[PDB]
Amino acid sequence: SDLPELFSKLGLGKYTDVFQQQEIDLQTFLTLTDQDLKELGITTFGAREKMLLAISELNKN
Ligand SMILES: [Zn+2]
Repeated sequence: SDLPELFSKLGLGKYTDVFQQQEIDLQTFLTLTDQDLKELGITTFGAREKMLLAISELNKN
């Protein structure tokens, strides 16, 4: 029930190792913004859009 599972649901599975290698845990991921994601190196626009949408959803009750 963690970041690897989430990414698999979003079709972002190939990015799981990027975040793991950068020591990004689920809690930290859920605090990220678009600027942070670009700074993190997620250049692929679509991957970034899906991540932000997931972040958005998990911050809503
Ligand atoms: Zn947009």
